[PDB]
Amino acid sequence: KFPRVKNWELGSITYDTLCAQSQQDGPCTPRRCLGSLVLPPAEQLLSQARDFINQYYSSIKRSGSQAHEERLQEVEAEVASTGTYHLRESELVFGAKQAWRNAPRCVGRIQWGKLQVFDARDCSSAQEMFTYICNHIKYATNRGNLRSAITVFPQRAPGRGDFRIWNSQLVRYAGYRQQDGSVRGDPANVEITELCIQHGWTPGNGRFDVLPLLLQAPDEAPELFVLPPELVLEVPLEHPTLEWFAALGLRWYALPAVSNMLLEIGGLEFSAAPFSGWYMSTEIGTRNLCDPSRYNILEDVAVCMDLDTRTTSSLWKDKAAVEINLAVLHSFQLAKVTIVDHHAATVSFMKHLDNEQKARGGCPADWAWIVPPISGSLTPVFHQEMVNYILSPAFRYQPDPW
Amino acid sequence: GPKFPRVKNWELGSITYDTLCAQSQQDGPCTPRRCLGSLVLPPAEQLLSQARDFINQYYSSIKRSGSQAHEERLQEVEAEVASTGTYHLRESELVFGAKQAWRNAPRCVGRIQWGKLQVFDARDCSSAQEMFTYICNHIKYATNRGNLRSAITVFPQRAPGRGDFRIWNSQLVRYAGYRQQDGSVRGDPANVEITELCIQHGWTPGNGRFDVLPLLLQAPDEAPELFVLPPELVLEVPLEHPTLEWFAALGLRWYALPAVSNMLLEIGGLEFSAAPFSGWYMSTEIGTRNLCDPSRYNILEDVAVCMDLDTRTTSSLWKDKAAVEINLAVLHSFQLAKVTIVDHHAATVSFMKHLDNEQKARGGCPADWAWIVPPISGSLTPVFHQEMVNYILSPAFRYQPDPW
Ligand code: HEM
Ligand code: HEM
Ligand SMILES: Cc1cc(N)nc(CCc2cncc(CCc3cc(C)cc(N)n3)c2)c1
Ligand SMILES: Cc1cc(N)nc(CCc2cncc(CCc3cc(C)cc(N)n3)c2)c1
Ligand SMILES: C[C@H](O)[C@H](O)[C@H]1CNc2nc(N)[nH]c(=O)c2N1
Ligand SMILES: C[C@H](O)[C@H](O)[C@H]1CNc2nc(N)[nH]c(=O)c2N1
Ligand SMILES: [Zn+2]
Repeated sequence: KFPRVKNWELGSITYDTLCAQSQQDGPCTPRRCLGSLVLPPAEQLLSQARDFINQYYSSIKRSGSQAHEERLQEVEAEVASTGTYHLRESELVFGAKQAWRNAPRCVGRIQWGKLQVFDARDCSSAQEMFTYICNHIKYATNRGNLRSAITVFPQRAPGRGDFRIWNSQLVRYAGYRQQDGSVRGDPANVEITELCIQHGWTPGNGRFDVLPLLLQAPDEAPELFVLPPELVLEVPLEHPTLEWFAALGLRWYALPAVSNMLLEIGGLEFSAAPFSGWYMSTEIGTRNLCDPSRYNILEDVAVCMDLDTRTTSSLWKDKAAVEINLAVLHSFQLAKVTIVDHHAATVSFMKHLDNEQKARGGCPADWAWIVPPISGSLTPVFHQEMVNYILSPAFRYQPDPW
Repeated sequence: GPKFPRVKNWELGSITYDTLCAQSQQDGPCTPRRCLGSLVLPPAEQLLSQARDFINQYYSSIKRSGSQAHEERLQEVEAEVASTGTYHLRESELVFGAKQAWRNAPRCVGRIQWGKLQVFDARDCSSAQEMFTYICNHIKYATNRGNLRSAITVFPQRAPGRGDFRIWNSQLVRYAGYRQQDGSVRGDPANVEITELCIQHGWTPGNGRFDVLPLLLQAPDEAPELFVLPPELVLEVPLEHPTLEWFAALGLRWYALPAVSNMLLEIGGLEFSAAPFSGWYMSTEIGTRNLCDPSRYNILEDVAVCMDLDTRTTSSLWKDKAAVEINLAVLHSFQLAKVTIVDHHAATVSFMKHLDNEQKARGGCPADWAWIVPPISGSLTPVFHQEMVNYILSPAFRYQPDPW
């Protein structure tokens, strides 16, 4: 019934009672488990809405109370006649905060408290959209002292199409299908960089060409928006001892800002709702820089480091992975830019567990994404049992708009 | 699309559908509401169908399926059970049965080698001295002077009321963990309880950091004898780092043979309460879990000191560097001792082959991602980008209670 979740490094044993709050079901069944997998009426909305409203006022003192009284009524009315309602600004600030907290893949959750919710539900043109982006980005970068934030664009309509950001991050490097099967720059970004060309933009042949923004208002042809260079803040990557590293001319950006997700709240749905925290050095070091399907620079730096590619058993792959990571870490502390090493980050998540285990008795987590891509067993999380289940409001993946 | 689960490989873009799981006549702990994939652990009428099952499988391996040899051996197992509530496997199907459970084990990257497991029936066994000798033979054979061969030895099954056979020791080789009375431990803290249980039995403990535990062996009911192992028979490997000189000075060593001994092999309903299996090590096992887990031997702290590293802060990345070096140290010393070993990249590359095989053969391979993917260099290995499906199949290894 209620699950025993033990930490193995410390013999400590808890129970998750928070699961029962999950409405939405996942992939696992009694027969076989699919934890590893990356992805997947009228009156019914009134119930999601409802259950979100109880959540809300229990959040503030006013639980099951006296404005919780008639507020549950404005909704009664507004779906009753028009089959969809709108959120009060305070209520939306709650939904964002909550939905991050609710996301079992996010190791940066200790922070869910502090978050800046820009409101754009008054956005009509894609022009206005752009402005909001630059402003989200300005507030969020904060000259290098990064601040977690989420601009929220209009909630999709029963009738019409959607506001959608086509980009899968506000900042990104172009990916350029050369002529020889070859790829120049970020390969995870080819199919997309093609769409900007297709919607008529001047490309480069740069490794770290920052891409422009393709924003789309409902039932309208996507518009392109070249992003004022000054907002995108990037870091050259050097190395505390290897003199030769910055020869390589590797750079990364500061702001990780997801844009292709779907903010689901109180039953309503936000197709654009970009959000941006701050990076964990391994995202930049290990995946971003080393994934084969990406920039894939492991071998390069390994040869530099005069190591031995010839065989796997010389650990050359692990040896480089650690410098590159170590390089990524340095760089930010050099350039006065917020960064979080895996160790430091997982330690605090550990905290967040307990911390929530208190507040709400449990907390959903996707172990495989919670544990770092290098040196896993060397973080605590690796030794902590986790329980993963779906909790509204939360972020949800959505099919690309083309 | 198919009525089965889609399995993508995010590095190569490839897909396959796992249809083996259709045959999981056993339940796991994940349910549509919540997933418990991370949790380390979560006979009258039935005993028939379980064998009914296993036999079908047998007669498939031989591809003499549906035939009269089939139905005759089917009409024989009932004969026997129907009359006595139990049956015995022919020796040929024990050999099959054993390999199938290994092949089935969702947590073993080793499985590329599944068909090369070499089985010693010891179902004739009856005392405990007997147990110890059979076991020696095993080690003897399987160590094979460092050029190591996978092997299992099977001891007589469970019964209606009649003491199980049981090996108390978890592996056939695990170093003593002596609790100092200053709070700490000396040696492997994994094995405290067992080291305790051995002095409590008349072994006189040593006082080093790497003393090989004596072997605790139970026969049916007769409360368990305590046997020691011939020092020449337990191939140890002392550890040096190839470039860094002072490592050998750390006094670290490891044993060659990883011999799981406390598990249960289950086939056709029948339960084999003591039936240990050995393979060979994968660098990380030793060089990350064993030597570095804070719960364990925990050397990371000292090694970084020796590496002149800044341990005051984590942004220095000392854990990772020290770990990499310790592993490089594990691989070098086995390599140089001419003692079978396998690096993590090389272990996974090969799991990925096994998956491509098992797809052709059974249509699916069950796996614990959290357990398949190595404890360092996670993503650096192909498996990491491999969606997997976990599920229970029989024959199977089960975890079992500590006997006390
Ligand atoms: C502030 C410090 C933060 C840290 C250290 C952090 C770190 C991370 C990391 C490392 C991941 C895994 C990414 C991956 O495996 O590729 C992640 C996932 C995620 N985080 Fe954060 N993040 C932070 C801020 C935020 C914020 C502010 C939000 C919400 C607005 C957020 C929401 C998410 C979501 C929704 C995912 C999973 C998304 C997906 O699977 O696409 N994170 N976080
Ligand atoms: C060929 C050399 C082998 C290698 C390199 C290898 C590797 C591994 C590894 C790394 C684990 C996970 C250990 C952990 O993380 O705690 C494992 C688990 C396991 N292995 Fe192997 N293995 C090998 C041979 C075998 C053999 C010969 C058997 C039995 C015939 C076997 C059966 C199992 C089983 C049943 C488990 C899971 C049981 C449990 O949950 O503890 N493996 N193997
Ligand atoms: C293309 C794609 C497909 C897919 N199925 N999932 C994803 C999400 C995984 C993913 C990939 N790149 C980047 C991220 C960013 C995660 C992230 C988000 C925030 C807010 C902060 C931070 N440090 N990190 C996440 C991306
Ligand atoms: C509570 C618990 C449950 C469980 N299923 N396994 C364990 C033990 C985990 C464990 C620890 N050290 C060692 C092993 C066996 C590793 C192992 C076994 C074999 C046969 C080959 C090889 N290379 N490696 C397993 C504990
Ligand atoms: C196949 C596997 O589920 C997939 O590659 C996951 C594994 N672990 C991960 N871990 C983190 N931290 N981030 C990820 O994107 C992933 N991806
Ligand atoms: C909490 C976590 O599941 C636990 O530490 C698991 C994680 N992955 C593992 N993976 C392997 N191969 N072996 C283990 O013992 C563990 N331990
Ligand atoms: Zn599951």
